[PDB]
Amino acid sequence: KFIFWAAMVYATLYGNYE
Amino acid sequence: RLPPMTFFVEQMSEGVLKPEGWATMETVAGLGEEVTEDEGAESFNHVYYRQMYELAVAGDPWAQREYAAMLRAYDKGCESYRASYEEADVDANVEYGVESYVVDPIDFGPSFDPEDMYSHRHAYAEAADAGVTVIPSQDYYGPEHDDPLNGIVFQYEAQPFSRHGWGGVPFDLTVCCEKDKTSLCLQGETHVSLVHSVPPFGPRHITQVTGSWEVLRPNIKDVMYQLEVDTFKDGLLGKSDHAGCGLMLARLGEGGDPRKGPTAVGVRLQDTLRVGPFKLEACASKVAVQGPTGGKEEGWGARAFVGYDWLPGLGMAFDFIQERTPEEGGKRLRGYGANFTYDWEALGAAFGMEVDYVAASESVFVSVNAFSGNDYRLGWLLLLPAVNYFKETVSSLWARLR
Amino acid sequence: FINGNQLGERMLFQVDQGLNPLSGGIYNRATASYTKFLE
Amino acid sequence: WLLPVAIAAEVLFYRRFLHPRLDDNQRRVEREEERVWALRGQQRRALGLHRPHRPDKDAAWRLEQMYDDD
Amino acid sequence: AVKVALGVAFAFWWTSGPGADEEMDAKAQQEPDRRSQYTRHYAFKGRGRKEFLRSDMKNDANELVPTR
Ligand SMILES: [Mg+2]
Repeated sequence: KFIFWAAMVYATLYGNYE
Repeated sequence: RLPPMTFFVEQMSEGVLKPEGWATMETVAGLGEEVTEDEGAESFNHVYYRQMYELAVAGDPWAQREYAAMLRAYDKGCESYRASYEEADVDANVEYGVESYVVDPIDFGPSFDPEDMYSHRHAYAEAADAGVTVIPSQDYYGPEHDDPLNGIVFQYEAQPFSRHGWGGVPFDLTVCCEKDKTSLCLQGETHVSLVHSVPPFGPRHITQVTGSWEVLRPNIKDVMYQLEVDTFKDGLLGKSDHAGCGLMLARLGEGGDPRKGPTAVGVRLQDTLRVGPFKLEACASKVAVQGPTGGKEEGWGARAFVGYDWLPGLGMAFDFIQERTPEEGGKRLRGYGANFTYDWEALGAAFGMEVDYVAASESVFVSVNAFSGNDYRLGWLLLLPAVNYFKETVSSLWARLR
Repeated sequence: FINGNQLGERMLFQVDQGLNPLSGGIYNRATASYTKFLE
Repeated sequence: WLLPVAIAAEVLFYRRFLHPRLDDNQRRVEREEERVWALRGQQRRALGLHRPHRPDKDAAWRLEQMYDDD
Repeated sequence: AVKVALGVAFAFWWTSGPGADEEMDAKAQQEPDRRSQYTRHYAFKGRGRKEFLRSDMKNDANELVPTR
């Protein structure tokens, strides 16, 4: 919905750095 | 037996957060000479000295100079500070004799008691410092002829894995304990902060782990565990944009065992943004709690604050919950609210106005408070309730004379 | 407090007297306590 | 019945045991204060200076209610 | 004397508005109270637990000192 996929958009793009 | 899911939704959506950082030893940062405060400089120094230590161990005379100079300032500051401890101890042994210094007793407010009947129990010698702090914890209704305080809250705070004041892992812990022969209350909370990068070595990238536990015997006979992992970074959409994500797990362990019981899983996001003259701070969350026997229950929550340049004194906030109980196709239960505040000064007084809207029951709540530290001109409105009391007195005095 | 560990003595006295001939009664309630911290 | 005997015993216990003890402790406190001001005058007599100019008794009990440092 | 007479005289006219009891029913019909300030608290006993709000957390500074 909104706070499952976009709650993993931030998780994936935080994993994209570290 | 688990708390309602609105409790978790309120707990996971409470604004834009900011984690715990490194604290610096002031005599070795800015070697000898006095300093000032700035977050980026201290964060730079902490990672800079670990880097120079690694390069100095590898060889590299330019790093060895910097690390040796830091070591010199470190030794000088440490010896100065122990000299200050010796001077303070000698001054205390001069000012009092072999006597000690005694704290103030706690003030509990007025009572129908002589108010020094038990004040001699809270005046004690200091001990000065051991690392932890204690406060007493008080209940709402105490016993009649005694002091109301029953429990003790302990607080500890440290930074364990540092090399010479260049710390690693900020850490703190808080435990409330109330023990008697009938009941037992034991609450606890711990936070651990982990720093991955600071500028100019990267962007500011910090994660934080929180754990908490709840024991309350013999009322509940189950214990409560919560764990939160949440990560923040400054950026991701533009320069200096404070974004963060996080997850939360919770359980009600049956008999104390953390392997059995109902569970709660939740995730959250935060962000800030600046478009036009509008600056907004928003956060949102979704919780997927398990019921006692019913199964999945899910909820959505969101908060927003809209800062505004022009009219820089109007505060306005918006809040939303959505509830999804079983039979989800026709039980979507929404709720949203608005809040406005403003602030004036007139007639030698400071006025503040707050307007609140709940939007399910269409009610507007207005609340104005004033404060006049100059005169009693603000009391002219006091004639409003004084008339009606008279109209409720004579009408009583008529009916009491019939 | 001699380096902690207090020494000395302490005495407390309290008297409560009812003055109403009103719903409460005529009473007199007295308490005395005595503590000695001896080496 | 015995209650007036209790009242008379409480008044007698106060007037014969509690009042002189508090009076003696207070008198020791003013003698200690006079020792303080005698030492201050002796210190300023050790130099070639003037007298310390203590305040009067009204100021003494009023400052006893309204100190900032001890 | 004049002021405390004129203020009460205006209060008599302004307080004598029509109806005067339907608004009592409107105010008391919302027996749910005004919404109260949120704090983080424990689930079992409701004692407050500490918060990390950025507008408060950005003012905080700590340091490290040697122990005795
Ligand atoms: Mg407690």
